[PDB]
Amino acid sequence: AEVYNKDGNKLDLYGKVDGLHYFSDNKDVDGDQTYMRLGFKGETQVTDQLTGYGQWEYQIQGNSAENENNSWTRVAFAGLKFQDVGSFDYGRNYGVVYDVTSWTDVLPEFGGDTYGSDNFMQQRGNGFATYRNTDFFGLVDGLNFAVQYQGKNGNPSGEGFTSGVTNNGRDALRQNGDGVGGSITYDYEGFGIGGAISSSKRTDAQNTAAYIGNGDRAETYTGGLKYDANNIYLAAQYTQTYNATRVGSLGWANKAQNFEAVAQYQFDFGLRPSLAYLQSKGKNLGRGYDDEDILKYVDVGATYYFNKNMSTYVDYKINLLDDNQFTRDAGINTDNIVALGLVYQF
Repeated sequence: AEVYNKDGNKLDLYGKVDGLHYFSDNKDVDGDQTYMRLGFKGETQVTDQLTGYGQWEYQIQGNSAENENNSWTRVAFAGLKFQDVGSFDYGRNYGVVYDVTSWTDVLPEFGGDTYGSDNFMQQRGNGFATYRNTDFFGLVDGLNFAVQYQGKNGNPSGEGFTSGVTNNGRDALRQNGDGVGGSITYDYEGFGIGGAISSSKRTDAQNTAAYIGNGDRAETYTGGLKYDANNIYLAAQYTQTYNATRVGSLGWANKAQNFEAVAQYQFDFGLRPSLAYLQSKGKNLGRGYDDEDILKYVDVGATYYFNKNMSTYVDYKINLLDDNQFTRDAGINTDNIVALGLVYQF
């Protein structure tokens, strides 16, 4: 909702409450999953060509008792945009690989989980410096590219570490050395085609015997396709990764091949059914694991839109992973899940 628009400054205050419940034989995901998100997007006109902006988004879980608080910052960044040249922003933001993979992250509840948060340059993460050029100086409609740098996020401070520390340090599964990446997308009418590449130094804390997938750098290569017209949405992405994909709590995959596909239709009366397939196939994993499925599921669901502010959905994760030693060791969910959600948003 735009709550302020005066003398060239605009402020949009937005959010949602998702009354949400999971049904699953897996009791670690089963039960109340209610949550809310809040955010703001602000923009200020500096000149006719130059605009400054900032965005912040926060998630607060609504499913805990009052003696605890489970909340986090999704994004927080400030930036400058110049008409027909580009933009730059810095902060917690999305990695440029997400420019392509976001195209299949459109499912009612699940999806978008061949990668995670704080996972090199694949999704949300800290310390992104992002440069973007839209429409190639305004001379090629629909063609966009981006180049991104990520600074090191290392070991926690004040915990007795003698190397690799940063002020905002964290556990090794969520660390990263310096990284660089890029994306190109082209959209003509309904069609879209895109590609992205990322390369991040891996830290010493990540390259210990306690984690599978030791390596100097984490690399990702992504291609994507999209069709979005005539009430039909189709998209697919394929990603090859090296020492970049987490294998639950075990560490990372030496190599992984990720694939996601989605098909959706929008009825006039407000119903939007969705069908999707995701898989992540790991190779040469180490410790005798060899080749294993990290993720494999079919997602069938539907959303009903009452209007732009109220909707309800059901999403059914038909989980094709089988319960074995590998998935047990990594703590990967192999059970089906049904989600039922009712969402108010502004």
